[PDB]
Parts: sequence; C-alpha cells; structure tokens
Amino acid sequence: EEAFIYEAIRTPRGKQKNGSLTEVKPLNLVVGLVDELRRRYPDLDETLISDMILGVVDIARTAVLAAGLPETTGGVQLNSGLEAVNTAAQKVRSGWDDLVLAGGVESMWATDPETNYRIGFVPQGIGADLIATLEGFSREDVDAYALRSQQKAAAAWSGGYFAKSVVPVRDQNGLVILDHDEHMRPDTTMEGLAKLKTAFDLQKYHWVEKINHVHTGGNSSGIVDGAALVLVGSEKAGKSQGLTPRARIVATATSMLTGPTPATRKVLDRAGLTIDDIDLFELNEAFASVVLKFQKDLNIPDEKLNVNGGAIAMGHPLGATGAMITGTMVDELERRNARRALITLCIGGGMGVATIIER
Amino acid sequence: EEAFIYEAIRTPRGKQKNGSLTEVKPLNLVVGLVDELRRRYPDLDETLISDMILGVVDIARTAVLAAGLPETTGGVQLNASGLEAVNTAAQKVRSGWDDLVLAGGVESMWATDPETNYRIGFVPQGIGADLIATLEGFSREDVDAYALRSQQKAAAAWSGGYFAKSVVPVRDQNGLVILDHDEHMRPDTTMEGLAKLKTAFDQKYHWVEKINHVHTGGNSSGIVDGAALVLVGSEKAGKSQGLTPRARIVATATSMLTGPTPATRKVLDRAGLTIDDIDLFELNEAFASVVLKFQKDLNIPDEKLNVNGGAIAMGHPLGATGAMITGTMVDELERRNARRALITLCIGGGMGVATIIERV
Ligand SMILES: [Cl-]
Repeated sequence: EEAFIYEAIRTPRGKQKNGSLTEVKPLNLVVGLVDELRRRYPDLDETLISDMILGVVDIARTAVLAAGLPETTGGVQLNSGLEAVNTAAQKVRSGWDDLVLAGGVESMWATDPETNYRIGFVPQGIGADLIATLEGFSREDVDAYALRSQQKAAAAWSGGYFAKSVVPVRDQNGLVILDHDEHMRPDTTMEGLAKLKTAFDLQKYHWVEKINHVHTGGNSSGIVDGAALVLVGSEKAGKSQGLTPRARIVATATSMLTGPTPATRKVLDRAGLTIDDIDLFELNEAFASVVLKFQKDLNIPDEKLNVNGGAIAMGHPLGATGAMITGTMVDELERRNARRALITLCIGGGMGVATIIER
Repeated sequence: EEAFIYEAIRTPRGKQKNGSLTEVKPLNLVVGLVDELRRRYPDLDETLISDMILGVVDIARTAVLAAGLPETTGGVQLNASGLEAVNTAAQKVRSGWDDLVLAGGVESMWATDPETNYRIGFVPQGIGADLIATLEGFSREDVDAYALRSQQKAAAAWSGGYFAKSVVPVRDQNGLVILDHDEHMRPDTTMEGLAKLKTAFDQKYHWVEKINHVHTGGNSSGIVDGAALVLVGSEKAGKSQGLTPRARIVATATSMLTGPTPATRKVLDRAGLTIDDIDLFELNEAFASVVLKFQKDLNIPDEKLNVNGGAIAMGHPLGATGAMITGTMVDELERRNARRALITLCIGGGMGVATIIERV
C-alpha cells in the first residue's frame, strides 16, 4: 500500500505578538485549511478521513469538531519521537486507514538581542554556535546563508511559485487578514546582517577554548504563526473520490541539532537511493550553521538546497513546519518537472525525520 | 506485510505507596523486561529493533540507552495523544520499513477509595461510571458481582499456572526476588465484603433525578506499578532471527468512558468479522459499570469476557495496560487452542482502541 500526497496547503506565516495573525486563534487557522480543501474538492467523502494529525511544539480533537469533520475521524496531537507526515504515511501504508490529514499549527525561549523576537531555544542557539565553531563556519558564512534564504524566498514569492498552496487567512466577514509571508526581509544585505548583535552569549569538546558565537536574529529563524495540512491517502481512496495524486511518499525514517543528517542517510538507505538520485533537498532552517553542517556532511549541491528559501526568511512555524516544507517541495517538483525531493527537520529532542517524495 | 507478535512479557503488578515495587524506578522495570527478552532470545540482532514505544500516564529514549539497545533504536513516548503503543507498533511493521518494534508501557508512583486512600483513579471518571450504572440499570449488586468474578478468575488463572510464562519477577541489584505475583489481588473477596464498602464518588441526562452511586474501591480498579512489552515484527524479521510467531495482528482501529464500544465495532468491520467469530474478549476493567455496558451493548457472552480476571483484581497499570492485556490474550489463546481475541481499552481522552489478534 503506497501512500500518496493528494494535496498540501498552508497559511501564510504571521509575525508573532505584533503581526497579522496575532488575533487569529490556532483552531481557526486549522479549520480554514479544511474549508479550503472542501472548496477544492467539494465531492470528498470525509468518512474516509480517519485522523487529523496535528503537530504542536486538545487541538487535534477540538479541530475535528470545529471543522465539522465526521465523529468517526480521530485527532492525534504530536509534540515524542513521531512526526505528523511520517505518521500519516505509516497509517496509510499499513492499509487500515484510507485518508489522513497531517500537519500542524503554531500560535503564540531564545530571543534576539535587539527586537526581543523568539528564535527560538537558548541551548539550541549555543549548540548552533558550537557547530559553527567545530566545523569552521564563519560569521560571514552563516550570514551569506541567511542572505540566500531571503533572496530565494523573494524570488519564489515574486515568481508566483507559492500561489497555488498559500491560502489567505480571512476574517469572519471575509476581508483578507494576511496573504503573504510577512516575516520576510527581502531588503536584507551582508552589511545589514554584520551589524546584528550575537544572540547566544562545553567540556565534551575540550579542545575548543572559546565558542565563536556567530548566530543572530538574522541567521536564526524567527518563530511565526501558521498552519499547514497535507492530505495523504491510498490509491484506492483517491481514485474512489476522484482525486489526482500529486506525489508518492517513497520512504520515511526517523533517527542536539545534528539529527537530520543520520535520518537522511537512513531514509536514502530504505529507498535504495543515493544523494545523486535526489533532485531537491529541503531542510528546515532553524539556524544557518545547522544547514551548513548538513550540506557539508552529505556533499549536498548548493543549487539543490532550500531552493525556494526557508525559515530564516519566511519564519519557523514550529508544529506546522513539516507540512509547510513538504508542500513547498510537492509544488516545486511540479514547477521543475523534477522527480524526487528529500524533506527533513528536527522532531526533535536530538531526533530527526527525513522523508523522500516522488512526483 | 503482516504484523506478528513474537513475544509478550510483563512485570507483576505492585501496590502503590505500600507495595513491593515502590522503590523500583520505572526505568528499571522496563530494562528488566529487555534483559529477560535477551535471556530468551540471546542470538537476536537488536539492530532490527527500530523503536521502543512506551505509554506512560524522556522515558522511552532513556530506556533505550539504559538497556544498551542500539543507538539506531529510537524511543517513542505516548503520554503524543490519540495513539496506543501496540497499535502504533503494528502499523509501523505493516508499513514495511520497520522490522521489529518493542511496544508497551510503564507505571510507577486523582480519585481514591474513601477508607484505605488508595488511587482508583480520576474523580469525574468515577462519576461517569456511576452515571452509566444509573442510565443502564446496573445495581450495586451487579457491579459487585462483576468485581467478585474478576477476583475469582484472576485467582483461577494464577493458581492454575496460566501466567507462569509471561509474568517475569522483579529482582533487586543482588538478584533477590522483590515481587513475583500480582499483590493487589484480593482472592478472599466476598459479596458481603464488597457491600460494606463506602461509595467513592458521591443536565445532559435531564431525565435522571439522582445518580445511583454504586462504585467503590472494590468494583473500580486500583492503580498499580508495572511494565510490559510486546515484541512485534514482520514475517521476514522473525525468520532471519528464527523467532516463532505466536499471534498475528489481524486489525486494529481507534475511536467519558464509552470509547471501547465503537472502536470494537470498527475493528470488527475492518477484519470482516462479527462478534461470533471472536473466542475471547479482553476489555480493561477501569470500572465495573463500563465493562457491563460494553458487554450489554455488544451482546458479549459471559464466558468470553475477561476470562483470566482483570484490573479490578490485578490492578490497573495505566500506560503498561495495553501490552499486559495483549499478552494475557496471546497466552490464553495458546492455552485454549483458540483462534481469535479482541483486546480493547481507553487511550484515552475519550478515545478507545480495539485490536484483533489471531493465534499463529
Ligand atoms: Cl542556499
């Protein structure tokens, strides 16, 4: 039993505290995606949707009720060792569930020194600086990575790449509240990044005399509000409801900011694939050094990594991350007419998840 | 891809506060079961064990490490809501990418009984149980007779030797036996004894004037210490390691105290089975009224239900419950040369889970 992605949508991402989604309750952010799916697929028999799976870093069960999904639909809420998309594929592959909604939601800690904005866990930030210290990534390296995120995000937005999947959030009278990723800073420059103050100032690594603190509010991802859902199902369930499969989930696997690397090696193993076989690599951008280390570890070509930008630009939506970056790849495989993407992030108490999809 | 159960072991159950496992750390209860699986299958390649999944009401990750399981084995903690250990393990194996999985749980020290101040176990849960008794017409005598039969059938199973293969004694750091039996059991229980007990829990159902409070510390299950583990795997994993499959997991499904009923109807639908096709029904005994309602709802024969006793007698081990009652059925199918059992419990923010196994 193969698991296919039939749809993958998401909310634009709102800045927390003083942004556009601050008054919108997380439930309503999730129910609006269900309502968009219904507009897209009005004939859909929801009796086949066995679970809504929500990552939150009783909303899954409450969301089912507020959306008016069937009472036969369960709610699964995830913070240990699992991930939403990975869980939905295993359910469907097991052959006892027919359609699953999988994704997550975030709605308002490490903080950047000048803006007081969440970026987002203190010891993670120190680890990030340790990685840069151990691996020899300079302040200019991590800033150059941040710049390329903002640039690729800007190119993706202005190029229309996200038009199909990014669903405007509207108020209870229909006025658009937010239709774009407002955390983006497309005016970002290397000179601007260099003035920013470092934000995170160990005995296992006893040869390190001093940590070279290089991460800031500009090369670490700010936390943003948002929701995302992926509709996963069997072949028979989708051909039942006249849905067109958009990608196949080839393999998934699971394995303190270094987790994505081995989970990626493992998923590649399970699928009988190598790095050369993957057209696009998508890794959540929690901190620039962590992405650079992943790239350095696996010899990942620059032109294949986070090709439409990542969380440094658009924001880190915590629980919603997995469904957002999956959908970003489902869409980008189609725009490129490319074949395979590998999507990976932290679960993540030290633990990573990696998933290979096929167009 | 079929999911098979290759082994199912469990700790005896310790009374909380004054009992035999009160100073045994929950981590050690789990590690002991791993070390027992090793004694049984010493040539087993643990590299095929992809996860340890533990329900508890960072212990799964710490368990993997303390047990010296491989660094490739991950930990999954269900405390992750709407999921159940054994059901999650089955689906992983059936998915085809995981070869062997350890699934179970652990409890180690709220509604209490009015006299001995034990725990039994959430106050409003007990009110719902009384409410069910009132709506359905179960008397105090009905709920007590149910408790009595739990004690009797557990007494029977224990003295008959039924649990000898699966209940693994807990031992101290010098090897002395700390606990080898289900010490919460009260085999001397009588109807006269149960009737003296004080009730513990005294607009949707606007036609009910007063709730008939019938639940006590003798017909609601006390919470106990314990751990349990089920080893689930694929056909090929078992044949590489030369393990003998004991049962196949036919189906499993998921759906305040009524959840097991629809989950059971659902699992039955998925497997293409009726109630007549099941030899044994095993439902966790949180409260006597809830077991009687399940039985009454689905027309379950008395001789098929909780046939070796349940939590009222042996104790409710919270997170360990699913693996313990699963193992109870793997053994009892074997002992009867019977074919199928249905194992069910609350997850359970209102959510029930039911799983059908078939003896292989
Ligand atoms: Cl890049």
